[PDB]
Amino acid sequence: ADIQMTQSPSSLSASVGDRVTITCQASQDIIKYLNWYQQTPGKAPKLLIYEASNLQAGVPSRFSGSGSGTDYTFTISSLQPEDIATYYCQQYQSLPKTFGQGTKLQITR
Repeated sequence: ADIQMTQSPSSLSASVGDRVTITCQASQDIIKYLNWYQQTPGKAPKLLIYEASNLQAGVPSRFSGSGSGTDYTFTISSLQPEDIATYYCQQYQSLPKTFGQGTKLQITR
């Protein structure tokens, strides 16, 4: 009965400065209630985007988010060496809060 979040891609390899696009689709309409997290291994998850498209204090302006209803997109406009992590989307329209399989973001070669 839970909502399921299919996140794409699972892994990607890009170079510094590139555009990187991550999508999350919800199993049902979740309106605007989606969050985007990053996770450097060993540390705490940092919340970058709240309500699909709203940016948070302390995160670079190169992070952005868009989407509505059941399809949403996370975008890093110009990737930086510190952007290397794994990214998750979180639905919170209906409890329990469910999340996407995640995307492991990797440098080329």
